[PDB]
Amino acid sequence: EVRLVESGGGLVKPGGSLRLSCVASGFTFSSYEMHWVRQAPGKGLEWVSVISESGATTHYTDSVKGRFTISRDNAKNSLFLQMNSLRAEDTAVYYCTRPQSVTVFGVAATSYEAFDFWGQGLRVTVSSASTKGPSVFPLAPSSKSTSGGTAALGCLVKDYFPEPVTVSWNSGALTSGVHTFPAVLQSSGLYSLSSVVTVPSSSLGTQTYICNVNHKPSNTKVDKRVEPKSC
Amino acid sequence: NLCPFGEVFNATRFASVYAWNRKRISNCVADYSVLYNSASFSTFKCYGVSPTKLNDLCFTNVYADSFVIRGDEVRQIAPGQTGKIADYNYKLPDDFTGCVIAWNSNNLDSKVGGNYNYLYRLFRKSNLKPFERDISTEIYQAGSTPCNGVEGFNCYFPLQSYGFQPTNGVGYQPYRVVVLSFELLHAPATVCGP
Amino acid sequence: DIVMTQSPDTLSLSPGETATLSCRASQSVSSYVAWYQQKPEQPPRLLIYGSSSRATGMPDRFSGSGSGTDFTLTISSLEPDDFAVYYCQQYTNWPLTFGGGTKVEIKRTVAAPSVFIFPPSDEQLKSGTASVVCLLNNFYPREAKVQWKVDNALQSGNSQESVTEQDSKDSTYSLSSTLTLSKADYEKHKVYACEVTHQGLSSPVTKSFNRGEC
Ligand SMILES: C[As](C)(=O)[O-]
Ligand SMILES: C[As](C)(=O)[O-]
Ligand SMILES: C[As](C)(=O)[O-]
Repeated sequence: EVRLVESGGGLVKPGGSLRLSCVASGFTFSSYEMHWVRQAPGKGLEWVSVISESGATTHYTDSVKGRFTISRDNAKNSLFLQMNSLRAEDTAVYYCTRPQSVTVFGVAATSYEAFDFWGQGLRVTVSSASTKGPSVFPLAPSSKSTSGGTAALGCLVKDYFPEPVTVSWNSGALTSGVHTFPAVLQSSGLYSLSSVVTVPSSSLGTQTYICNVNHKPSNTKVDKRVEPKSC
Repeated sequence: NLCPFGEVFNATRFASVYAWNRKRISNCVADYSVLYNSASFSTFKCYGVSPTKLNDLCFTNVYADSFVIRGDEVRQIAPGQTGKIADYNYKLPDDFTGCVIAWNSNNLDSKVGGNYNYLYRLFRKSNLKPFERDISTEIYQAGSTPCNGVEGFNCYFPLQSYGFQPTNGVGYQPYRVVVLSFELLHAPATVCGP
Repeated sequence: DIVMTQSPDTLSLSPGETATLSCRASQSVSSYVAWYQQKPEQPPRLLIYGSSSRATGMPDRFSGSGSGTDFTLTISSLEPDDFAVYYCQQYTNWPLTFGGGTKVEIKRTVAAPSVFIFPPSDEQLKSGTASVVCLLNNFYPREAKVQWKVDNALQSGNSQESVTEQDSKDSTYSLSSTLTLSKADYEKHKVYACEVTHQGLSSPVTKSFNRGEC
């Protein structure tokens, strides 16, 4: 089966460098020109680079020309993107992409139409910030977090890097009515999110509510109890 | 006294590599920074000269050779290279003093159904001398037979066409090439910068 | 560079209906246009190439048409799987360019949000910052305005919004808005309110609290 296993992404500071690798399998790698495409967070797709079957011809988008170098080792079924003097706007998910061959029979020149296979993607984060665990604060239920007999409570996961964190309630026991919001990038370079849940107000006194937050990139596991507040 | 460079680079049609064009540049001043500060070029190697120095150096006459090849062949436009293009179509001398400029031209030279107007030479009895232009259309004799002006078994028409299509792989896409040659004879120099 | 403009940004439809997604090029690209589907946390999947040719294994309810500068993707008889983001791409002019994308969302009736507000915790206050959180629960459509008021002064520039994706059961959205201040700035003021406007509400809904009483 056609497969493109990617590796070599992660965290870098502005002006740093990375080398993305993509090992192909399940097809004749040396017969395909290959591409790199990228997708910034919350944005659309941007084409980055192309290399011919032999590797003699390379082409780049203008915003990366002179900084990025695409290459390939056909003996090792490998494609590489070397990224130098990285910038904040280079932050994205990077895909190695195989275009669809339409070369008919035995004509010398190859022909391609669109991208028929994509790797799973490598996250590349270019930021001045450094890896940091999160602070966990309660979003306490009160009369101001009620709509009738509906109470809302939660917890706020602030100032962590990089993405992501995982949030559960009562150790996976409570999942109904739970909303965990996508993280937002604060102006300081660190991330913030909040997880909320609606319950019956009458259950606040009897039912206990604890939120469990896990940040693997920094090995952090925090449990925070959320208790009602007079308001 | 501007030098005709937009003539060479922004020409509507380019020459086939076997019949490569040569424009002499003489008696004018030329800014080379309006060229070597463009990110539009995919290849810009220089030999025997610092590109930056070109604005303050001055030469006798300058030659601008231009043609079209496919991407994978651009590496052959260099001193001491071998291959079909470097041997049968356009050869640089090993002492070459100048610059080789090349950029993808798929949007100009590719045509739906194939642009066959661009040709290269597949066969030749001998290698080209440097800066030689062979436009012979007589038939190649790959065997022992006399072809009598018609093609048959081991009697090949020596020129062949690129099939430049918009969907060709980038290595088979048309590339426009310009080669600037700088010579300093004992005659007076007439091409300098500011 | 050829710009590929997709329109509109969002179509709201129900299963069984027909989705018509438009893509327009800033100059002619002949028939060299493709259409991809993307689902969250997955690479795009090729649906159509050559403007009208289906990729191997595409259902026949996906169809493509157009040429020159005008291109259309038609999804007949929408299935629950077809609600995703769709991109057009031209693939012969360098640089290869994609459209901005069009989201096909599930249609439902207008629903007003439930509004809640949370004051900053005391542990966060002892750390020198203060986050006031406004929550809008289970509304539709996505368009919603949250306006922070501090002592009746309209705040802008110190708040951030985050909206969930369409809920799998009721097809509603949820939104959170965080107002972040320093401790000192937080203690300079008394009343903190978030005022919510949404087409499902007759008039703006304000939820407020007094600092120190909470
Ligand atoms: C007029 As011509 C030699 O550039 O085809
Ligand atoms: C490739 As499909 C849209 O039928 O899952
Ligand atoms: C422009 As959109 C809402 O399809 O990312």
